[PDB]
Amino acid sequence: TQQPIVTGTSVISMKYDNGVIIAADNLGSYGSLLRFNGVERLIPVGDNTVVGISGDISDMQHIERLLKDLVTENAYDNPLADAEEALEPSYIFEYLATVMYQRRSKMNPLWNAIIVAGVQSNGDQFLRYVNLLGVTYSSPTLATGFGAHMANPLLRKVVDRESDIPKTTVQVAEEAIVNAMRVLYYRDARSSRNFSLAIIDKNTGLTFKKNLQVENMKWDFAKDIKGYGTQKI
Amino acid sequence: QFNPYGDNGGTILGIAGEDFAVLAGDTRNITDYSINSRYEPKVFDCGDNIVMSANGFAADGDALVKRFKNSVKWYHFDHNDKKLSINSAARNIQHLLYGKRFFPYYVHTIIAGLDEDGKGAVYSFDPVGSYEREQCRAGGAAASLIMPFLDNQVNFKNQYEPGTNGKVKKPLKYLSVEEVIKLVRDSFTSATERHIQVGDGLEILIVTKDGVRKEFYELKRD
Amino acid sequence: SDPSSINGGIVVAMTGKDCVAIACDLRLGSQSLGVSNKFEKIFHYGHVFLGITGLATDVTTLNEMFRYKTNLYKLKEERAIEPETFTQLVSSSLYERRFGPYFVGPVVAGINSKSGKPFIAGFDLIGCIDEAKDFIVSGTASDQLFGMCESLYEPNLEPEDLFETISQALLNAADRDALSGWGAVVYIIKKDEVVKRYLKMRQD
Amino acid sequence: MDIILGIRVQDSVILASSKAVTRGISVLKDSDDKTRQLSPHTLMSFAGEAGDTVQFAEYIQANIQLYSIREDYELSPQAVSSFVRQELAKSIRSRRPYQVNVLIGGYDKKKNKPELYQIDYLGTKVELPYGAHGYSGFYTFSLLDHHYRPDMTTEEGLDLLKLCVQELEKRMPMDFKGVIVKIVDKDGIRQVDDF
Amino acid sequence: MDIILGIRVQDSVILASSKAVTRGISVLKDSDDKTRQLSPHTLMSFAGEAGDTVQFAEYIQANIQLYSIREDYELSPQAVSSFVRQELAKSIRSRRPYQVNVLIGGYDKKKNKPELYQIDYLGTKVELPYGAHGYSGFYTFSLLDHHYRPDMTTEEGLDLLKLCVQELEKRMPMDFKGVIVKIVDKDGIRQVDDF
Amino acid sequence: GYDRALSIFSPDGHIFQVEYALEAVKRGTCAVGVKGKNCVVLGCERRSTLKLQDTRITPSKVSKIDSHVVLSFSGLNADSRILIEKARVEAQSHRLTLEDPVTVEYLTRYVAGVQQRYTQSGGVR
Amino acid sequence: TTTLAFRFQGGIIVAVDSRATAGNWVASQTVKKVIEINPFLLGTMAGGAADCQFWETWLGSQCRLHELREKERISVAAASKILSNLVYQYKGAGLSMGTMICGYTRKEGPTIYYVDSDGTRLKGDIFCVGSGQTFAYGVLDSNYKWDLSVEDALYLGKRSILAAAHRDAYSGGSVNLYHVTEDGWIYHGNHDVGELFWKVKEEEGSFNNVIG
Amino acid sequence: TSIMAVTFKDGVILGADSRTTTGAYIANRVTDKLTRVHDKIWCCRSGSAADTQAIADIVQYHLELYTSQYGTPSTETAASVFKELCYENKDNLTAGIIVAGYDDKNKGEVYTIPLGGSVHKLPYAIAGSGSTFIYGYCDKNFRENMSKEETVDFIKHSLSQAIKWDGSSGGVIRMVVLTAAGVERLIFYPDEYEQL
Amino acid sequence: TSIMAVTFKDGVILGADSRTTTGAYIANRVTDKLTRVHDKIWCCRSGSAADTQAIADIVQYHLELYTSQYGTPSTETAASVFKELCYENKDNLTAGIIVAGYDDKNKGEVYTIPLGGSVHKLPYAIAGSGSTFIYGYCDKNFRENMSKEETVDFIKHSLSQAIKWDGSSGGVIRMVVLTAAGVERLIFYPDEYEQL
Amino acid sequence: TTIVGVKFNNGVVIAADTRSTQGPIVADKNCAKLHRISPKIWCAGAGTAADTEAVTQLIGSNIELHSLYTSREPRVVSALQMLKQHLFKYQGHIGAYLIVAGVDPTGSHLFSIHADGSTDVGYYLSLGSGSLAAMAVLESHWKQDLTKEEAIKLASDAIQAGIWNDLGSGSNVDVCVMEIGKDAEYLRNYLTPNVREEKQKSYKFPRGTTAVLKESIVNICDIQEE
Ligand SMILES: [Mg+2]
Ligand SMILES: [Mg+2]
Ligand SMILES: [Mg+2]
Repeated sequence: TQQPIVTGTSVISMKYDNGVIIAADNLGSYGSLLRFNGVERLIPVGDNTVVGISGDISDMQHIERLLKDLVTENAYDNPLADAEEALEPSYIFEYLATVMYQRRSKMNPLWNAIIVAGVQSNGDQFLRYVNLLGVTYSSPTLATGFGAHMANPLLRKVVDRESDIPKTTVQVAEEAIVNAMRVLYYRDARSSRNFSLAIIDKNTGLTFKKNLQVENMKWDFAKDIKGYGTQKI
Repeated sequence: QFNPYGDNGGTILGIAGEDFAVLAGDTRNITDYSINSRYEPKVFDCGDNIVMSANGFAADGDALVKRFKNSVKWYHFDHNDKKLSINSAARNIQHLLYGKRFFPYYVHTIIAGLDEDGKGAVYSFDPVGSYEREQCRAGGAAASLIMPFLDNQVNFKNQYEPGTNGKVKKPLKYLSVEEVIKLVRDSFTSATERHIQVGDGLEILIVTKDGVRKEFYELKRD
Repeated sequence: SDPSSINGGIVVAMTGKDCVAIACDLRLGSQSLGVSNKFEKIFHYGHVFLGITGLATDVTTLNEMFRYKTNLYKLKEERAIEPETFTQLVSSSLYERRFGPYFVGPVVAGINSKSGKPFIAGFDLIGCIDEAKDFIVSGTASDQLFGMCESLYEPNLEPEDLFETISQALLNAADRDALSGWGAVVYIIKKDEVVKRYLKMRQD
Repeated sequence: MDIILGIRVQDSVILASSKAVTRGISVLKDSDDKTRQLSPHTLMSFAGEAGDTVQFAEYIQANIQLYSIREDYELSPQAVSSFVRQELAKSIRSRRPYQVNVLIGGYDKKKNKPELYQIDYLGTKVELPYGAHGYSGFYTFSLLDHHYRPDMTTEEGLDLLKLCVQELEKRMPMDFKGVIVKIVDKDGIRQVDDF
Repeated sequence: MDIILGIRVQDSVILASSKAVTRGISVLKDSDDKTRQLSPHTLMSFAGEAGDTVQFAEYIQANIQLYSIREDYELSPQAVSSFVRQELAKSIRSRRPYQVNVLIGGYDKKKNKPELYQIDYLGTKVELPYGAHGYSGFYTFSLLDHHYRPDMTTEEGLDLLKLCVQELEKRMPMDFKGVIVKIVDKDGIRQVDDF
Repeated sequence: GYDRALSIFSPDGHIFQVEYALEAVKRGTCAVGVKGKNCVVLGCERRSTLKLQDTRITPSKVSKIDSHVVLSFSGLNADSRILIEKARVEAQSHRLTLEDPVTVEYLTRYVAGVQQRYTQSGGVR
Repeated sequence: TTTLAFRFQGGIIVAVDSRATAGNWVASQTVKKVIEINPFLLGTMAGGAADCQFWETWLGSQCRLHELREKERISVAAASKILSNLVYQYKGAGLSMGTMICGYTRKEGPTIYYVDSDGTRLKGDIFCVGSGQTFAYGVLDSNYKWDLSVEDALYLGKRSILAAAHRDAYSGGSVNLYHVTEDGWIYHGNHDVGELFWKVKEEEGSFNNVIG
Repeated sequence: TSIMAVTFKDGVILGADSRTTTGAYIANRVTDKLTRVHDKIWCCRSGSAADTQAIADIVQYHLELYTSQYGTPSTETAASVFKELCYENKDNLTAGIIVAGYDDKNKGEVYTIPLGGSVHKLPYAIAGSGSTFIYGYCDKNFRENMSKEETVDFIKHSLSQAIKWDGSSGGVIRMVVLTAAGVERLIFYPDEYEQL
Repeated sequence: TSIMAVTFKDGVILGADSRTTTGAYIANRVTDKLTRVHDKIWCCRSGSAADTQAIADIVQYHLELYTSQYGTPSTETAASVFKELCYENKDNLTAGIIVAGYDDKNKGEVYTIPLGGSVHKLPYAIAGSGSTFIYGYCDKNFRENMSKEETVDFIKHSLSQAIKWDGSSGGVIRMVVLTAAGVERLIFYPDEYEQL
Repeated sequence: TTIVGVKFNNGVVIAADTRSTQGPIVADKNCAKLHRISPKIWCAGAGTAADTEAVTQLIGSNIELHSLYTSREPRVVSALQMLKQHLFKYQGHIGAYLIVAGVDPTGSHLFSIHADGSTDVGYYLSLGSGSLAAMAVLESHWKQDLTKEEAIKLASDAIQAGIWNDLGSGSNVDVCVMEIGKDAEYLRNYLTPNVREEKQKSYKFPRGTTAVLKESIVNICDIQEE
């Protein structure tokens, strides 16, 4: 049992016709103090998987090292390490899900919520969630922390059920993700303007976008707001 | 302080017929007031014509089902591919559950199948492993909404034959698979209306001598 | 410890074609101990019926209170109180004890004498009105009652059909609750006749 | 205090109440009468927290005696019981509530019927053929459910009461030092001095 | 369990122990023998937490019986009591301590003297002319202090014991359902079947 | 509250309101009390100007204060009810605290004390 | 819960109710509170459902191993002590049991041992365990004799559960009867309390407080 | 909150962010924390929104009634009315208020009223959760008798840093200028102050 | 504590106050919080003195043994050894350490290790109770590739403000300069830095 | 509960869902959460349902008396001031969370009130358990100078987000439009996207199914003549 110290906020993601998108801001909070402004919370594994992590940053760095070691280990005595016997998103998730549930069962959890996004060998989209309790679930859209409350409602308007996935293009999906990140910046007190976004497509592969910013913000209407009720000036 | 347990909601229902058995459950997964997934399968085919569902805390539920599926596998290795009977599976699950008596799987488990005479069978477990064979059993969030309805419409409780006025009970006539599914659907439709954690979808697994079949039905998504 | 489930009991009300029905069990207990099988929970002031679940002392107190108030109402108004008006009186009376409430779950049922329209309503312990078209439930087996009513109910039932529906709703709900049962009563209410029926049920 | 029983038969009400008074470690008295006569044909037994029991019982007694003098008329058992209930129902939401349970046995001279009312400290009233408070019902109700008839004589009621007390003396851990038994009928209230 | 008494007279030791066993609400048994014979001339009564009492008593019994067979010799009451004390003194700092109080009455065949040892669950041993555990001493010691003589006969010891039990039955709130009395002397151990 | 001193002294040392209260007693129907060796009897006059009266329900002139003490009066009928009520309450209060019924002298002393209090209290006659 | 077991001339009667509750919610009316340890031994179920089920079927395995090794039926004293010694090892861990181990052997005769999760092991003639135990004791104590017939003893056990089922909110559903003889136990059926109550009321004249 | 008031040559300027919080959720991103209790006596609010709104409304009522009887009140008088409420109800309030005003006789004045209810007259004042991160910056960069443009830059830069580090602060930077010339409102958006 | 490490053109400089606290009592006013784990790898200590001393002693032992087998360790390596202890014993430690070192290949590097046990490589770092008050100042005044004299002034001014506002910080300002030229110790007394 | 308020060109609109809950159970499937303070001042309530109506009717009653006393149509700032001062006095114990909207001779207004009496002003607001789902939609689609038709669309879309995504909210959408120089139009059940499907089976019983002990006529009439 511990308490999280340096923490990372929402991770958001969704499926589209040819793959999956995932995003997370670059902030490491220390309580209310916005302490670390250059933290990467999306960690790619190979060219077909991206693991997005929220929660305790020290535990995130541990998980990051486990995944790095996992790639090394898979390559040992494996001539097909970069082909048929490469790491799949489903392999990487199940491994993490095992660790998370084992750690909660020893009453010493990795204080995180994790979303594994990727594309399988046969082209199928993979998107699944796991947290400090070892709870897992899948859905066309997935989000952690605040994202669950604010991002999912917006992303579900694009892909509401399974049959909406083939009808959703990568342009429409990325647009929806970027808009969700803006909304989170408006409303989450532990979020930042800077974020990273990753696309995993069955045709064009893994595109990793760093140093993105929330733009096209509406603030002008603030000038007309005066007082809290009766004040006119 | 760290709390190792959570509640993923959900509701499940097992009914045993004359020569069949059904195990149903909604596909909604939740925490507090949020929806995690509108379709997260909760009832599983475990092989040997046995279906299983462990409702409650999904991490413990998934762990248990995974371990039982494993137990079926090793039963085949160790005992010359012998079919695991539903009664044997039930006793095995008790030992899996009681193994963690002092740090329990926070789930209410139900399995369904056919017994060794070909008749329908359902077994029900508590979190620590006590189990009963039963004819009709709902579990989870909306269990209290469903069971009274089943008592009335399956077992014909409090129903007497017109004209006699309480003297003659309504006879317990056997229900077909089509008739049972109607009652399952109406149970979940009613539960969906009045319980916030129930909705999205209904998945039913039917078990006969021919094997395991699936049926899916939409539920209200609010 | 929890005041609303010391004594136990349930009430249910339904609407039909030109009629309403209200029903309750007869149990009073001290937690596990069954004390009385003749504790009726449905009262009436003129043609307006009131069922009350929850802590029994408050059930008795509120009945005496509304009898008091509806009697003074009748003397001054020179007419019997109507269900819609009475509902507002219950709501007012409960909310005046906002921070020291009666631990009850009242249910109003009746037919408006002028319009002939069937009416039912429910309240939480603090006064909030739930005025449903179909049915109202209350008590320690409210969950069970919601399950029965939601499946068994259909609109525009004739008085004698409505009797069977509400009776089966109560009985099967009560049998799945430890603190309810020990007998039951059903009121069938029409514009100018009311029939009261005691039901035969298991006594455990 | 501990055990108080009541049974209504054909033509009378019988109340039985324990004699022991315990101050934690020791039994200070073994002859205590846990009852008060409210009117010539109405008796009230009681049990609850120390001090509050007698204080309440005597307060009720004074009020009923006051009513009797003012109107030159004895209130019905039903009327007395309702008054008692209201006082307890008032008490439960007070600063410091009366922690007192009571049984009211009376003979209604108008209707020529015996009546037994059970009221707990919350103000929960029920009319019964037989009643009790505390754990007393847990031991005795299975016997009363079996043997009780509405047309029992007073002597049959006392015999059924003896069977109840015997079961209490066998299975209860506490020694309540026997019971004082009183009968309420058309002729008034009297004590059974050998029990 | 509840009351256990002991008294050492001229030529014997007398142990008295209650017969009741209570599971919270009900008295499950009224004939329970709260004692074990450790050797032909040594008896041990006991009282404490449920389960632990018998488990401990039987464990001691087995160990003393084992010693008797190995050496073909009966240990002295003093030797047995010291062994029992050490086991309880060991127990008190364990993970889960035995919650058991005992009295050890024995007749030393070497010294031709009766001996009574009182040992509580902490491992506190004292040799006494008369002893008790729990609240039993609070009621009985004032009588024993007055009437006790070292040269009393066994019959006089039983009469003084009856006076003690009568006082317990009068002033204790709990009904302990009487006592089983056993005598330990040069001829061994016997039970007084009428008390 | 109304505090006016209605009962006051006059130059000749009389309290007229108390004396005019006696004139009201003079107007009232006659009452008489006689004690024997082992009994007391209370006689009372009923003016026969009022017939068509219902004697079953009409307030009787003699009133029980307790089971052992009675009170009759002459003067204002409405005023007497207030003294009788106070006396009846005090009788039960005495039984409750002293565990013994009032003596006739004690009950008299109480009622007389109430009457006196109303001769030097503000706002009352 | 209400479970009882008593010794008599013809052996042992065991009678139990069938209700299981989670708070006020009635989970099951068809629970089996008599564990069939083997063809000769019975155990009752009160307190923890799993604890009683798990450890009494385990007990049956130990009793089977005993008679294989010793070529002789295990005594009720030995069988009860295997269970009591086991739960005593777990004392403090939070086991919940209140059971009657019932059997009939040559050397002992009809024997009943009350076994408790806090280690208690008592031999006795009449035992009654559960939330409705006090109600069942009343009927038992006032009607019990050693020289009861098998028919009358079976009824007494049935009637005592009914007394509890009526008053105790957490007892009911149905009554399960058993008669334990030297040659093994004999099952005497499941009896719905709803139907049994009215039947007994009419035939016996009892429960005049209840309208029927 | 991040709030501050700064006296300068021509008078005084009040500054504030616009974020209101219930946990990590931003309940209002465009809040107006600069509040008017009199024509040229304003205040900055931090702590419980309910408490500071209730207090500010009462003070406005007191100063309106003061004005009707005794003419325009001093800034010191306004601060005293604030103090009286905050001190006498310290057990039931969570309010940290900065009072700023402009007289012609006294010119620009600033009074800070922390939790306890004490009063402190200062050349400039900072308060709110975000103020902790700019004690160093403000102490090094404050000068007396600054110009209007310098003071606006000082407040803009200061609150910019407070917003950058404090999660509880954010949104637009509101300002209110109090001089002989009158009352001027200013607003500065994220795209402006973040790049500073 | 107020501690900081700053990289500059020629290497890196560590800075610290000298106050150690047990409550409001200053248990040591001349403490040395700048500690050596290797020739040109030092650290700044904040939090429990016992914990940070125990950790620093273990790290020094590890790096001494590393040196005997594999030659001079990197600053990254030193930070990892610190992290391994802080992360794996997070439940039982209260330590906030800044690691600073000078390689010839990598030049000046700074790693900050907060409570959780996470590692963060930064151009400069601040920590300790007094750091909260200078986040604004340091962010506005830090530049990359400063000179030695500029960096000393930056640290001196920064810790001066931290000391001014934080009661837990105080005493002398110690500094340790790490460059190719060697290891230089500096000290600055109250009369010097208070008047800044 | 999900409730929203949206300003537009010539007025203001408020909306709400129609689900009220007792823990995880739905007490009423078609609850009315839009309350009338005065003819052209309406508010939506979340939190303790009894408190939101009680506090609305009390202030509404006093607002009516005030309107009669002053011979003027009521103002929203009057309702706001009276609500906040009432709620502050009770220190949050009256669990009323309100969105207050209306039109008056001053113009159109939109405020929110919290249980502790804290108020705020805005062009778009949301309250309740589904406020985050609703606010996400409002932050995505709100603009300045919305028309009446656009505002109703945005408001109901925000409530829908609450209905579908928040378990505390469900069933129908209620709307109330308050435009300047016009009567306020209350649109009860403006959307009905949650009608229950026909059941598979009828559960109407045969007459005489229920066992009966006694029957009797209940005398509801008064004491009769003759
Ligand atoms: Mg639903
Ligand atoms: Mg029952
Ligand atoms: Mg911020």
